[PDB]
Amino acid sequence: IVEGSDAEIGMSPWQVMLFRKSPQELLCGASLISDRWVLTAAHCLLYPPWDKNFTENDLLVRIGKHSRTRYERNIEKISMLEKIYIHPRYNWRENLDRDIALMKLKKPVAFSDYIHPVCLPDRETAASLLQAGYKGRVTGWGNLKETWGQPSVLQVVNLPIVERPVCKDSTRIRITDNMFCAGYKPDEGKRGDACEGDSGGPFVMKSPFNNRWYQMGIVSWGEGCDRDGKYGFYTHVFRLKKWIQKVIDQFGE
Amino acid sequence: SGEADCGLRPLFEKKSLEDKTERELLESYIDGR
Amino acid sequence: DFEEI
Repeated sequence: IVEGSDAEIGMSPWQVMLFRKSPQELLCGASLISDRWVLTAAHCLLYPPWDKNFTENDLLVRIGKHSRTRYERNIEKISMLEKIYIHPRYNWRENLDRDIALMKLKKPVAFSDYIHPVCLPDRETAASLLQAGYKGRVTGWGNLKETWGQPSVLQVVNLPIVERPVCKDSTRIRITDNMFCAGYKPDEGKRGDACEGDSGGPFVMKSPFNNRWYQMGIVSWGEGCDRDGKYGFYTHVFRLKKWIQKVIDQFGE
Repeated sequence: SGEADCGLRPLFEKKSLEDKTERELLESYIDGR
Repeated sequence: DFEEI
């Protein structure tokens, strides 16, 4: 996160840390959608051009974290993945089209004041809040600078959804209906963005109708971090909802 | 649309406490509920 | 960087 702020305690209880067993390292963000399911960007697991292809094995999930680095002695819960499921038509070859994946925890995790699942939007919910101008919230432990550190604590930023045309005109990469971009316009003089190391984290919105937090997007890709005339791109969760319903109903909690 | 008790934070919604920047989100949804 | 887990 660039131009963000430290998260408050218990501000984003569904935030999950994708952690590398060895070398022990922070891979990506993720999110808790129930006591046995985690949502992340498919590219955090599999990305052939960079020779990345992680297994259930190579991984650990840290839930209830605040501090990026310290082992949060009686607050965080670490888990093991029983299974990994990637979107069959995830396009790593060209544009990260359908940058989504589900992780099913070996064993169910218990809710506490620091660990709580985020809701998935319904058609109605998606419709009314996914509008250019409406502000969403992004969290991560990613780059603070495009290039310049790494935060001590979970960072947060509120960013407005941007109309598709502007999205499209900001890059040479091909956008699809499963993506949405967000950030401020250079004129709007207000800044901020997600950045490398922020992927798989959640883009969330609080419904004004029932005042529940919903996950609308997944941090996916960008060009640089916080540059004028550029936007962050997010996986369109509502759009991949059927796929999600499907794996959960097929082999899960 | 999520879990069940999904999206209600134990330290915020649940005790009726608002986070320091949630109001910014709400006013953009051309001011909340 | 990381602390012992």
